[PDB]
Amino acid sequence: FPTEYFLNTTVRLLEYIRYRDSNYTREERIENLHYAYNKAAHHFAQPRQQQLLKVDPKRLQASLQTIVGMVVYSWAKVSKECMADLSIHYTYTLVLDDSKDDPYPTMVNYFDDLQAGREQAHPWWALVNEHFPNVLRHFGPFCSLNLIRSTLDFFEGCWIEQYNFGGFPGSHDYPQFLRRMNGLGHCVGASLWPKEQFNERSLFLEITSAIAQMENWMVWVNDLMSFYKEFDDERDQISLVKNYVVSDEISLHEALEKLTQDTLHSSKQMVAVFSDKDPQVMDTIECFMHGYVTWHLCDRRFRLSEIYEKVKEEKTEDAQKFCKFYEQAANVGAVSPSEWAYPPVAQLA
Amino acid sequence: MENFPTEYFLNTTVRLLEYIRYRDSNYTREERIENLHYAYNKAAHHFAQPRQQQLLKVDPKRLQASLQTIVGMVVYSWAKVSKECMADLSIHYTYTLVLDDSKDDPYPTMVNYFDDLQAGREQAHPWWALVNEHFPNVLRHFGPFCSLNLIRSTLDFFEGCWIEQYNFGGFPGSHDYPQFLRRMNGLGHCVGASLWPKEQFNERSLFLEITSAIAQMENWMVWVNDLMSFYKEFDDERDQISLVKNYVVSDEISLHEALEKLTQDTLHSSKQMVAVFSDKDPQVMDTIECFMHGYVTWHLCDRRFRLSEIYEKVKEEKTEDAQKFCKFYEQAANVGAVSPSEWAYPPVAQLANV
Repeated sequence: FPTEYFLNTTVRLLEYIRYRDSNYTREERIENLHYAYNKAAHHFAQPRQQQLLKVDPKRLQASLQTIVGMVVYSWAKVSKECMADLSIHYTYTLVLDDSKDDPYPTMVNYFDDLQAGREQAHPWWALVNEHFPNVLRHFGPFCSLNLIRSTLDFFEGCWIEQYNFGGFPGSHDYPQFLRRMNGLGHCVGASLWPKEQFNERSLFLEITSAIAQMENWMVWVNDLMSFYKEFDDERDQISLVKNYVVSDEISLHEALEKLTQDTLHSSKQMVAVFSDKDPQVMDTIECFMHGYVTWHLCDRRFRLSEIYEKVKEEKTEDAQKFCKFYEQAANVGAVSPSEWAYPPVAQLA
Repeated sequence: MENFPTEYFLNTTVRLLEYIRYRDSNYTREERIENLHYAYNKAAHHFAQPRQQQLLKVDPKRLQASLQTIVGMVVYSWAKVSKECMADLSIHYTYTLVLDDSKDDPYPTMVNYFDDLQAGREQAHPWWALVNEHFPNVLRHFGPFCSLNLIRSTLDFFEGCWIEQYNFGGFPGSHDYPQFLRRMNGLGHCVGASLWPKEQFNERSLFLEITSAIAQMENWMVWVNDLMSFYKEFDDERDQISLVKNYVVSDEISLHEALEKLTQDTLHSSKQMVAVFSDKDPQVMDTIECFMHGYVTWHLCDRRFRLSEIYEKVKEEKTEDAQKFCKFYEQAANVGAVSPSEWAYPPVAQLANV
């Protein structure tokens, strides 16, 4: 694992986005983490949700905790209710990402049932659409449209992913098409602007620009941070990086390099465009980038904890700034689940 | 008025037509006329019904002209699908083109979009009421996967038109904006996925090919449309936004440097289309190839793009690129230059009046 560059890329990333301390205290996090987890936990524990959502309890439990953490840490400026409803929604998506059930049969009459107002045949659709208003009530019409499309796109993305296809060699457009497809980019980018805080019309241009730019920043940062939990214990898996290799016929290094260039360029442009815009907008954007990063560093799912010791006692200009940031993370990001994730969904169910 | 890069334009177009192998086909003029009239006739009767005439606010002449340009585009590019499929897709793409004529804020009509959708109540925006009501006639020709693609792309397109009412070319420095917008309103996945009727293709057996075609066709189709349109938009002080114009504003580069980017992308895209599908399933490569040829012919033949003006200005020039252009142009004209009196009749308005 080329930690040398993995650590260089990472440093520049936090430097570009202006990584630093927030007035978001550890106590405030625990307060939010628990509120979001608690509402979401009661939701998934209901009989109907338990029945239609075929998920291994331990998996549902772990997915819910990872998501609540992602939301509470990145959507730092929205209400607790908004954090909770968004946690339920993104937990549905992470659960669909892991499903192995063929969609085809249940999508045969999708449109006619949609148009007729009949419950969808695919159970995931039946639950998500029934719950969707709980999320949409926090946004104006434009932002709501963006969340709906993004989730529909994401559904197709998971469909395509079940084929574990990295694309034909020479199909240069496939990698990013698939990533964008299941990256929930416009869902994340639009869910950052609750109508109780932002006026969708007054800031139409700002929000639309955020969605456009945040879509790529978010997916790319997630790919870079996930390069470890993936390059290590893979599984014939496909990924943006593993697809660049197969489709653009390049080396794993050339690929990971291409990603690094985009993530940095994307970070650079985020700052340039929004630094002089509405302070509230910039603030939400900055809080998301930093929180999203804190989330990757802290959450076990990405095992960035292992990438610690191997460099905690070194003397580099990168591997040394790595811990500085890493520790700032833990200083407020390292929180024991026992402090918020309880009781277990299974117990409530 | 500056100066249209005629030389450069001529060169790119010629390089374009070669990379895709622009050449004659067994699709005859008489066959085109049968399809043109068939597609137009069903669509014309469709838009002439009272409900459609009432909910679809469009100037009659504009609608007449839009339908004719769309029927031509579909008949020439979706050459391998049935007459019915050609007719139903003609209606769909005419709805999309017509929405571009509206200046009305969608906001008020989208406030309750999701709840009305989930509950099965007719949508408040008149465009959605007509489009969704007609959609099954288009979807019946495709399996579940391709259908999902058409539904998403049309939803993306609706948002794309919403965004365009702001005539926003992007914030200086917002590099991701241009392609975000062009992709939002390009209907790429609608086109790409509509090329595979279930009567001629098995969705599940060709999943990987279709998905790949969708991914690659999306970019080829919009970039080619941008390049072939570059001429008509060049002096259009009325049209303020486009992929190239937005590159200028968002990337902070010259129109020429922006046109260079579109060119590299279009040419590069064409080469990869051929390199990927040349050794794939026969029917797939045929549909793909015919779409690229039909699509290019359409641009060369439809008055909309005024390419006939570039032809005229250089039909006597002894330059190499020019020789090739006029030749290709003449090819297109030989099979695609058909008088509307031969297929587009009677007028939509006449049928609506009856």
